[PDB]
Amino acid sequence: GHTGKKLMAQVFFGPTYYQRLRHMVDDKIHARARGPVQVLTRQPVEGRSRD
Amino acid sequence: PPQVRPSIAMDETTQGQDDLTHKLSDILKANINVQKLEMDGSPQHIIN
Amino acid sequence: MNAPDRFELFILPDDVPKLKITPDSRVPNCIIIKFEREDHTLANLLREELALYPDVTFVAYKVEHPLFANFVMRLQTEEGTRPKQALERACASIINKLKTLDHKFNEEWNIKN
RNA sequence: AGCAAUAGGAGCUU
Repeated sequence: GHTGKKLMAQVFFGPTYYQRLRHMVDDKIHARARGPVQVLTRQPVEGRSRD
Repeated sequence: PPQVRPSIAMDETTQGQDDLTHKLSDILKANINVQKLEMDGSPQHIIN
Repeated sequence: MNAPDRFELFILPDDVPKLKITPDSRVPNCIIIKFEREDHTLANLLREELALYPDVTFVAYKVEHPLFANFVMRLQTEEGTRPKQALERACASIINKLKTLDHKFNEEWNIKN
């Protein structure tokens, strides 16, 4: 695509049935600088949803 | 201290004590029941 | 949520120049050009045009990262010639070739009717 | 300027 030159090797090419799995990066990316702590231990809470 | 056994909030107005707190309350009940036997009749099968 | 905008490929900011020239001091009479907001389309055209001149000794380009829309080009020339003048010469030559190509395509299309 | 706990279940990567 960059140069239009033929590729020296031939490429296995055709349609294939692919699936969209439920694991998205935007449902997993999490960062925490400072946030809520636990009442008992005063340590960072557990959970992406809980920060 | 209550730090070791803090209470918590379930739905915005309700609180249950930690296990250690209820255990200490049960111990206090037991203690007072002990102090209700050496003050009156106690036919030796309630003291034990 | 981290995806940049699809129009930053082509819209030039006001604080970002289109073109920036720095010299390569290691070899004589060589310059490094960074083209912002361009891609292989201009780069390959210019590279293969410049590579066929007698006075051009080195010419190359790369796109260091596909997620960023720029390329950098190294161009060296002989003692008398300046790489900048050769760059304008190549640009003008490709422009003239495209004009001739357009004229011939239009005449051919009219004849095909 | 303050967003509960405990459990069970289903999953992710080794």
